[PDB]
Amino acid sequence: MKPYQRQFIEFALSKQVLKFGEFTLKSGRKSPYFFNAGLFNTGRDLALLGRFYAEALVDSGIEFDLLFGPAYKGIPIATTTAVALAEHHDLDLPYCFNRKEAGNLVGSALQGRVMLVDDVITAIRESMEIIQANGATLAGVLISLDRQERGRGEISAIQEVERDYNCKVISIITLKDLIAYLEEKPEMAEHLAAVKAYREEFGV
Amino acid sequence: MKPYQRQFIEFALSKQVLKFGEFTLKSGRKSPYFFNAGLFNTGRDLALLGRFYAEALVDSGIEFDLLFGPAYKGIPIATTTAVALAEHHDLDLPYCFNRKEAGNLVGSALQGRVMLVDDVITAGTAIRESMEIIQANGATLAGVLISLDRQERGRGEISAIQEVERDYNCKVISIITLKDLIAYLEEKPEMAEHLAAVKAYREEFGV
Repeated sequence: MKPYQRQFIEFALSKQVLKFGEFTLKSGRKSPYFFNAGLFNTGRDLALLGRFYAEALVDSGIEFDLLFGPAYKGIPIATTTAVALAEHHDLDLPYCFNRKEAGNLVGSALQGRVMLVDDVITAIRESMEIIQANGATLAGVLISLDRQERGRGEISAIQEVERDYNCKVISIITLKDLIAYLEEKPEMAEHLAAVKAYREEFGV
Repeated sequence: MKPYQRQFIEFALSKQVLKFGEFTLKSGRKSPYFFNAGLFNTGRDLALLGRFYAEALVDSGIEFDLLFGPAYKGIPIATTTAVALAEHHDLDLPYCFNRKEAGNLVGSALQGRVMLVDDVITAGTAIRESMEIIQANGATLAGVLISLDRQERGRGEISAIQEVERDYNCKVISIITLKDLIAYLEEKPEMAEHLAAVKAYREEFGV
């Protein structure tokens, strides 16, 4: 994997954003790992989070004119990603985010090719409606982890977003990266087996 | 003024946040200048803005445990200020913000001495909302930090910042004040007409 992907995994583990064990997802599915970015809740966590998103954006090669953060979780993420692009990649991007009621936008004018940044896709439909109503284009959606598993139907929730809004979704890391990481850790052999078994049953 | 205050004024001028001209405020007053912090609307703007807030906070000497940003405009301000404190001041601070309606909170637990950060303020429903949340959670308000204190009368005899302070016995600090804008305009011949207009406005409305 790329260095920023390895570092993001280690960062998430250290803050217990990423945890391996026996969990139940929103759906009710039994899952061998959990990812919850809410525990990125200090200035240092925010600083690093923005650098990871910024590195994933530059790595993707996608062209975009504006960074959009969905209310509410997307607002700090877009802010720190925009800072990191300016400080560490010499890229000065307009940013924008929505209010859930009234206009309904904060930041730069919503125009051009829009990169949406958010924590996960299991807020997004609401922000997509705003981007379309303003006549802007979707350059992409960047989230932290692509779990690469079926949603309620046969395709993943990410694939459903891609289909419904004709946009590419990219991620900082994927389930494949988690598995590659766990292969290097002998003490995590038990978790690796459980993750591979989960992928066999629910993976796409 | 301190160097970071002069640099903040230069920054606001460069991004058209600070404009000298003819304007009408929300109160109908006719002002010789306007300050619209919403025009700090790019990543580089956000990066620098956080660094100026962080410098004003450290320079204040006020001790605090958590940064709170009121929804919505305070959320990016608290975020970039927290980033700047961690990256440029070796200070790793919890942050928190509210959701406007179902208080409903995002981030670290709301407790300890809270520094509220926003772009501007005024005694009213918005600020009273943030303060009730802070007190409801059993936290202490260490202060409020804003970008510019216009130092002009509200509808009473005190300024909007004094209203917030005197009505709620809290400390408000600012990156710059009207006094600093006047000091910046001095001995710049190309701004002489604006200096006189600002000074005239202050004589009429300044507190």
